[PDB]
Amino acid sequence: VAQISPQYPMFTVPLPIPPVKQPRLTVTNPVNGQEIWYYEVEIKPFTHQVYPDLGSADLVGYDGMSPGPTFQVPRGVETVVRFINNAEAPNSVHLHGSFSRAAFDGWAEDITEPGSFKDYYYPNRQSARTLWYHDHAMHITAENAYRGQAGLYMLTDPAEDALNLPSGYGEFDIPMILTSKQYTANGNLVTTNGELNSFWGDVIHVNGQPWPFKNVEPRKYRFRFLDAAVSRSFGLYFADTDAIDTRLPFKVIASDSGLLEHPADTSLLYISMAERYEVVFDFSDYAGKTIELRNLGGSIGGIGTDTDYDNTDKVMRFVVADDTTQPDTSVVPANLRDVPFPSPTTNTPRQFRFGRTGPTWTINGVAFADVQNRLLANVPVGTVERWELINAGNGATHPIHIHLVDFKVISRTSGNNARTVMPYESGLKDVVWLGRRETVVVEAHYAPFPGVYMFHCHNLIHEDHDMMAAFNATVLPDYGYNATVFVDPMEELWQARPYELGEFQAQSGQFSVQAVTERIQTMAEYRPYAAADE
Ligand SMILES: *[C@@H]1O[C@H](CO)[C@@H](O[C@@H]2O[C@H](CO)[C@@H](O[C@@H]3O[C@H](CO)[C@@H](O)[C@H](O)[C@@H]3O)[C@H](O)[C@H]2NC(C)=O)[C@H](O)[C@H]1NC(C)=O
Ligand SMILES: *[C@@H]1O[C@H](CO)[C@@H](O[C@@H]2O[C@H](CO)[C@@H](O[C@@H]3O[C@H](CO)[C@@H](O)[C@H](O)[C@@H]3O)[C@H](O)[C@H]2NC(C)=O)[C@H](O)[C@H]1NC(C)=O
Ligand SMILES: [Cu+2]
Ligand SMILES: [Cu+2]
Ligand SMILES: [Cu+2]
Ligand SMILES: [Cu+2]
Ligand SMILES: [K+]
Ligand code: NA
Repeated sequence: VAQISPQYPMFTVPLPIPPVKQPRLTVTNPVNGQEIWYYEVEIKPFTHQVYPDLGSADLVGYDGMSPGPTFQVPRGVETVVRFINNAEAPNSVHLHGSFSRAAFDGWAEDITEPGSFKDYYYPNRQSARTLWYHDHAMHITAENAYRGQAGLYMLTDPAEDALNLPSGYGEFDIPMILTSKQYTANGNLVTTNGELNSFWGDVIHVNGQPWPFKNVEPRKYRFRFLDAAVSRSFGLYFADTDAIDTRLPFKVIASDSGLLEHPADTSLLYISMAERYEVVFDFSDYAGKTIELRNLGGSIGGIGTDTDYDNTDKVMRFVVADDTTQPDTSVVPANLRDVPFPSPTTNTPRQFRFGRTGPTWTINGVAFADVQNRLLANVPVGTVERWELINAGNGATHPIHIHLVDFKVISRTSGNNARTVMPYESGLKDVVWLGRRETVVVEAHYAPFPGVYMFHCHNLIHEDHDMMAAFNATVLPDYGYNATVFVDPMEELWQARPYELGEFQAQSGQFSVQAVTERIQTMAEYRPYAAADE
């Protein structure tokens, strides 16, 4: 249907690459003698000139940019991030893909008010993967994410680096953060506020830029796809502009939780909100050609319900040079890793129905606001469970996300006989797309940390109104590991604290080296991640 947003100069602006975020300090952990990397991120308003001949757009971002800066963290290095609210509305930061403790996970009620900060303590122990950090504040997640609060967080491993995949952040390893928004006649954003169905957007962005281009050499690139959109799901394919409907082969090498067992040879990649897939595309057969990254129409080929607009079939263009300036020393091995699948279970699956209760998006008829009814499962730590995730309806779709865990996709059924499990769903995931009339069974090890955690649809409009619930990963009273201060996301020890902007700017008072060192060393003495030690 007709584009609503003003006409944009398609494929004229280079793909931006978010800068790498550097830590301010390293603090010695008195428990293990190891360095903890400490970072400061300032959430603040800013403007950006999106449309060259109109006015600017009003954004609110991590470090006053969108996307937020990219984290690059080696496995085995703990991190503390001080997220400072210098904005207009509350925030709650979630590191999506991290088995963080409950009070460091972005629980939707665990908010930071403007004029406060919160210290988040992250483990960085899981398999190498593409994580992302984003806002999660109750009922305002869609607008906070839409206006800029999302960024990438790469967890690295020298063992994965030994596979010799295309490498170098911004060189041959390229972030591909997808969003879908709508602009006013004078080039500002159309707010998501008021939307209760879905906010599709008619302008496709990569790394915050509408319909960009990038100059590439005729060789292999690693692309890290993230769907950070409010409500748009995608069916991605590549085509030569000389044959714009002919899909070009590529390889999927990783899903939400890390590498697949083997690369999946693919010409069409379904990707829904909060999913990450890493692709290697080989431009060597396309020297001197322009390759367009495109998006399926027909509501993602009948899997979705999304509205399609005049230019939502287009993502970006790659302009391929005639030769390389350096040899392509990269490869995609046929064997990537032994995926650490959970033990199979015989426990009858738990059922969760994603639908509506009057106008509200619900789980088993419950809204997250309903404190009394929203705790839908008690799961003893160490248990494996199958969850049967049911979309009975034809009128919407739901990418379901479970915090804490990685899971195996066991099965997909479709009431439209449309598809089953996709080859790139063969590994470990933390989001799974329930297309029209789809039921998916997932299998997860509820481990290794006890606490109250969220699960929800990741369509941010559904999520806010109000399709989210909780589970409790439970332990007995003789379980140790300081569990009594780590199970409750609202535990007073880990709450947000007020700050004065002068002290932040001067790096004085509670931002002094001495004050930060004492705070982080005190936090480290509680040993939040010890139950994951190997
Ligand atoms: C989620 O699960 C955790 C358990 O993994 C629940 O925490 C446990 O709650 C019980 C009952 O409140 C606590 O036992 C109580 O201890 C107090 C203090 O000694 C005592 O006065 C009571 O008679 C009772 O024995 C237990 O200590 C606590 N465990 C931990 C590790 O903190 C938690 O309540 C569940 N959360 C929700 C929201 O249901
Ligand atoms: C659970 O969390 C508590 C509280 O953070 C941990 O207890 C703390 O353990 C630290 C060691 O990191 C104790 O510090 C000690 O200070 C004394 C001097 O006062 C010094 O001689 C020792 O060498 C050490 O530095 C700290 O006092 C202690 N605090 C309390 C209130 O007990 C505890 O280890 C954690 N337990 C687990 C199972 O994680
Ligand atoms: Cu998320
Ligand atoms: Cu998450
Ligand atoms: Cu949904
Ligand atoms: Cu969540
Ligand atoms: K140090
Ligand atoms: Na595979």
